[PDB]
Amino acid sequence: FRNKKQRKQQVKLRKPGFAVAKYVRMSPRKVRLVVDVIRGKSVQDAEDLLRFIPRSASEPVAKVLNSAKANALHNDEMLEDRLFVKEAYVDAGPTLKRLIPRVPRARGSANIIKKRTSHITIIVAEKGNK
Amino acid sequence: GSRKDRKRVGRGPGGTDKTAGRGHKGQKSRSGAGKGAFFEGGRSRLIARLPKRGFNNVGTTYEVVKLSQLQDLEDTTFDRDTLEAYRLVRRKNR
Amino acid sequence: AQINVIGQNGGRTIELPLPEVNSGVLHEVVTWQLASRRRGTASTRTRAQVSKTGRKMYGQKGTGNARHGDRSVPTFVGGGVAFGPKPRSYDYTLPRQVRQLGLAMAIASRQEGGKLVAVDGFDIADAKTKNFISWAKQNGLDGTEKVLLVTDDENTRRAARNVSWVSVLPVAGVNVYDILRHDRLVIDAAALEI
Amino acid sequence: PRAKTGIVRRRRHKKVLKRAKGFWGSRSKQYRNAFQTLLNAATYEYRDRRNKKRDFRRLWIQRINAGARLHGMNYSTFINGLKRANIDLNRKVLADIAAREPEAFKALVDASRNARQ
Amino acid sequence: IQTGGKQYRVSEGDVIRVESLQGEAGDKVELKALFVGGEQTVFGEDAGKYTVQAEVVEHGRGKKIYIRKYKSGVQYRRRTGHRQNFTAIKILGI
RNA sequence: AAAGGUGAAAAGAACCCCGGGAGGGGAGUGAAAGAGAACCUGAAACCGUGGACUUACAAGCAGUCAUGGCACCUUAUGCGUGUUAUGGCGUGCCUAUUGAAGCAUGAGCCGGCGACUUAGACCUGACGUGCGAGCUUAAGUUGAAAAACGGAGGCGGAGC
RNA sequence: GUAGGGGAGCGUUCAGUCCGCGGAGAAGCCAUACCGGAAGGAGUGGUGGAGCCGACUGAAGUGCGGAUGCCGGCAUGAGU
Ligand SMILES: [Mg+2]
Ligand SMILES: [Mg+2]
Ligand SMILES: [Mg+2]
Ligand SMILES: [Mg+2]
Ligand SMILES: [Mg+2]
Ligand SMILES: [Mg+2]
Ligand SMILES: [Mg+2]
Ligand SMILES: [Mg+2]
Ligand SMILES: [Mg+2]
Repeated sequence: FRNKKQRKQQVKLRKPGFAVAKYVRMSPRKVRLVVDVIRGKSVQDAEDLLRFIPRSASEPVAKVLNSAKANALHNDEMLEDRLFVKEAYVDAGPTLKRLIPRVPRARGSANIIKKRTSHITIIVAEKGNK
Repeated sequence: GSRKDRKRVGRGPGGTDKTAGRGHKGQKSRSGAGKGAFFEGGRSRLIARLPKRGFNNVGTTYEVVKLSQLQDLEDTTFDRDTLEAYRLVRRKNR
Repeated sequence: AQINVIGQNGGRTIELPLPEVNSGVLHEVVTWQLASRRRGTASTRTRAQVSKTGRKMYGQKGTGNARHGDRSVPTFVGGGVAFGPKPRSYDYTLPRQVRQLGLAMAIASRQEGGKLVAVDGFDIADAKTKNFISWAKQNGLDGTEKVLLVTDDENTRRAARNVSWVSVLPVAGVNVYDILRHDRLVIDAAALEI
Repeated sequence: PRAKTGIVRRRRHKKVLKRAKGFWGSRSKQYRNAFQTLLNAATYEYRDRRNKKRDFRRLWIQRINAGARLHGMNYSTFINGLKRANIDLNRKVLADIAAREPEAFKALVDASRNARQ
Repeated sequence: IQTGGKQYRVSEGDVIRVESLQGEAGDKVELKALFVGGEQTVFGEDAGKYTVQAEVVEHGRGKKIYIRKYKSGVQYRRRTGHRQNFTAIKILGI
């Protein structure tokens, strides 16, 4: 152990099976719907479902799923035939603004806003339960 | 030592804050909050209607020099025209 | 009733304040003194007047969920302060009797312990600053105390410059604060003394 | 010089907030509604604190005359005959003597009977 | 226990409100009301003929309990801390 | 109008992986990348992911008390902590009021800002201090790490 | 016990002293079953990365749930 910064510098902090889509312009509430079916089953199925799921959010959710498998297979030296989504989840976003509607309490009322809210991330592990 | 230096022991109390006090909302409920108009005197109430004139003058006024003062103590220094200032009449003006 | 460090004798004069060391008056004195020193400088825009804003707003009745006159009021952001500090003084005259009773009571407050009066400063030998450390060590100042030097003779003061040991007070310009603040008062020059 | 409200309000609030635990929804989370929940919470605290004693009184009695009745008397009759005997200043919590230890409570019954006729 | 012991509860550490006389095991005794001991049951006033003995274990201060009070719309909230003192007495006696 | 912060130092991320990208995962530099250029900390509202105990005959200002189940033991095996089932009790807060749970005002929620002040040789009182039948200075002068001087004047001292 | 009056105090910024603490890590933030009659205050554990408690005295822009209060942020109405 030693102390705080000792631990800090003897250890570099890995992130196995992890990858994240930041800032995809889309509403996370939507994206959760796509994601919820993926979560828990084998990354193969995940690729299939995602190929065939009619939501447009399905698109960048698949794009990420592979990167996180791709990270798992290369950086973590894992086994793609043991691979499954350990976890996935979506939130956040610096919800977009140009602030072009300068608002004098009137005449445009309230409209717009375009959430950047995506932040899609997925995490892969090996089953090994068998 | 300034740090071991004490207080006056009862010269002052702390001031008055009307912020907080959990159920202080100060002054009088209606009428006589917010104003700078309070003003205790004024011609309205029983000062006028009171009947005087006379006339103001207040002319020459003199130093009152107690006899008891002059006699008893000191020397009878024969007061006269100068030394008297040190004898506590102090005025001038009169 | 006190000794001199070099040369002569004296300092058997100076009846000290009664009762000996009353700290209330002391407190009064110093407090007055810091208060005298206190320099009022007030950066506040109090009034709705001070800050820069045009003053008519929008509809009074009829806008709804609103109620405002102006942007410069203290209930607003960026506006004026309600009851902020202004450039005042807070300097007065403490009655002179106490002005001179105090420092005497301080010197008196140095009779429960060390204090010193000196003559014959020639042991300094120009300045050199070193010979002040010497003079101190021979006159018993470890320099583990805090010392105030009251004397004339610029050669003699200017021997002492340093944070640790000492501080210097010319021409008997003494402060009740300054002497009560330091540990040792070297009253040194016997002019104001005796 | 000014003193910004910093970390003072926040502290107090955090304390209030922490007092709120299994509180449902808004109560347990945002300040004001928590605090003002805690006013009525005070009311119920102190008052029920004076109360639970009336409560346990009730319970114990409700047991005692139950057993009494199992033996053929009642609370009125049982305490009447018991206290009619200067014997028993017994009184408090005697319920569990009826509940846990039957033979004893039986003897106290028969005692209450000899103290009647 | 209203205040001070009764009945039969044997070889047991327990608590009462403050004991007056302090001590480390300074003996304190109590006259009885009933007895569940001896495998018999006989009522009061025959327990005034019996004597139970107990040793004093520790002198306590119970768990802090807060005292809050509030009245609607009148203001009036009241917060006060309270810790009520006790004595742990160990019971083995006749 | 709002608008500040990598790091000590650019050493500001060659190279590799998924992707058109954005973005991230490694490697490397660095004390630290728990500093990566949406670069100090990073509260709260607010959205999620996982877990523990729970909920699909129950009328609910959300609490409060009492007991049982269950789970957890770093101020911490007890007068525990979390959650819960049941019983009893239980008419938001503020303001304005003769009277408010009020079907009367206010308020979406959380931050942060936000209201009894300052002045004058003023007036009156309480407490404290210095001199005390006396008590004091103002402008100003002079020293100013420091304060002294400055009696013009003011207040007692006689009233009608 | 409401306006109202009286008494003791808690906490916050600044200032002067006093004592000190900090890269083997300051304040701040996070949790917490302990302390105190209350305001409140410590104990340790997690964050942080350059400063800061305690004591005495003095000075305050010094304590927020309300004001259809102010700036901001984020909800509900809704995937309507
Ligand atoms: Mg009002
Ligand atoms: Mg336990
Ligand atoms: Mg209010
Ligand atoms: Mg009324
Ligand atoms: Mg209403
Ligand atoms: Mg209603
Ligand atoms: Mg649609
Ligand atoms: Mg609808
Ligand atoms: Mg429809």
